[PDB]
Amino acid sequence: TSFDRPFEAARPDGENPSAHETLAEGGRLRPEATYTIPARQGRAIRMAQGEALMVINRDGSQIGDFWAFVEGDCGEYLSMEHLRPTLRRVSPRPGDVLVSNRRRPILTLLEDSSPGVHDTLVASCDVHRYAQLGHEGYHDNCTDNLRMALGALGLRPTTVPCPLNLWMNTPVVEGGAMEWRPPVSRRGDHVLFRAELDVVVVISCCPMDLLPINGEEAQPRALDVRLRPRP
Amino acid sequence: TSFDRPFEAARPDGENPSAHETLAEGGRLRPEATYTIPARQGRAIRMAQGEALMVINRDGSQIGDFWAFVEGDCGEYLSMEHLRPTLRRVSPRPGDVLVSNRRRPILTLLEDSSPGVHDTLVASCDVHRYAQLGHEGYHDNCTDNLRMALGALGLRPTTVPCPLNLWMNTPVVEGGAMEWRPPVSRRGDHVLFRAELDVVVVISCCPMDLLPINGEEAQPRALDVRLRPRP
Ligand SMILES: [Cl-]
Ligand SMILES: [Cl-]
Ligand SMILES: [Mg+2]
Ligand SMILES: [Mg+2]
Ligand SMILES: [Zn+2]
Ligand SMILES: [Zn+2]
Repeated sequence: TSFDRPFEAARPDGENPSAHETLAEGGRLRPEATYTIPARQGRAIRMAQGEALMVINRDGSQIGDFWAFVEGDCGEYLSMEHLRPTLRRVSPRPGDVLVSNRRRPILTLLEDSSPGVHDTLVASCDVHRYAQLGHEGYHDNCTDNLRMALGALGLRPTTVPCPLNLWMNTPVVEGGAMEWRPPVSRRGDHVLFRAELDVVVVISCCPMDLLPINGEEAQPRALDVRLRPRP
Repeated sequence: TSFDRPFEAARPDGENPSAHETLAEGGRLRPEATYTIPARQGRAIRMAQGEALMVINRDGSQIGDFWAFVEGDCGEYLSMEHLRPTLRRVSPRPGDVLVSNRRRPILTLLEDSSPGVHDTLVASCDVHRYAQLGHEGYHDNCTDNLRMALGALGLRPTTVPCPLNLWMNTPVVEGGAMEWRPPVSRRGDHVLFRAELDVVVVISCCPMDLLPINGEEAQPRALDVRLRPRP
């Protein structure tokens, strides 16, 4: 879309199967069954309050862009800029209550088998990022994956929140620069979240494949999820 | 508003003179004249592409919450989570082009007479923050100031972006904690921004007055602004 036209948080800039495939009807997963979010794509997952969701780094080096919205109101969402002052920390650890843009609990991070490195600072990739990196034509991207995954449940975001970039390792070094590093996750590492409200979670398997880190571009792969019922 | 009702980015939670007073008609300041944004309040300022805006820490210790929106489209705005990966830095320095949520230039930071400490990580204060700190009844807050200042020009935001928290000194220390510190600004310190598009800037003189740092609460004071014409 030409920049003379207004920005539209809900409008995808292109298409992939995220527009039409859902993990299960209504995003309501069967409990204790593993589902796979394909490489380069996003999916939405409904959770009832008290349920838990495992997100598993299936192949070990993949970044997962993670969002959560209140059921019935995409205008209230897990909010990185509210998360940080509430915890007085840049990124969450197991036991931390993660808040919405109303500063109320929306999720609790319960487990993290990795060394605990994640990024809360960086926007989701989008077509403008790929154009800036030299790419010709459409590139799959996390912002479009969010839009499509929500759209497949009949939902439209009114803003694109900052993702929680699961397993992304971009530390801030002395002097204020952000330094690209490879992930420190390993195959099978997981995080576990508990829903503190009824929510819609969205996860995008980031398709970034144009940024050499330590001599090699990322190679987009899938992520696994598994829902645990409320006891 | 009860949390059973949806979040509304444009709806103020209370009132102060920001709802009805503007610095000048339409936010169009007379060039090279100093205007004062009162303590605890916000104001909107229109800028044409190529104009510059000085923001002056009138009394020296005040935090200014700063936003910018594209003229004609509050859905496109100066975006902290896009600013950071574009600069590969946590906070901007003079010479840095600051981008919108479309990753295009919206402002350039031209000058900063302070030591250069600002925060891009923390949400604007809101009624929920003050309730969490123990406050009874309405408290002035930056999120409401944003809403009111835009409303006084006939504008309604569709999301509350993260502010740039001018002169806020909350460094991230080894281990990942954020540490409260007093500002390092001095009386008369300024920043200068150039508009790279026609924009609406909003500045809130943060009314935070309940958080003791180094034994003393902040004491909200005013901020000064001055517009420079396009040469
Ligand atoms: Cl766009
Ligand atoms: Cl609210
Ligand atoms: Mg190679
Ligand atoms: Mg005292
Ligand atoms: Zn991505
Ligand atoms: Zn404030």
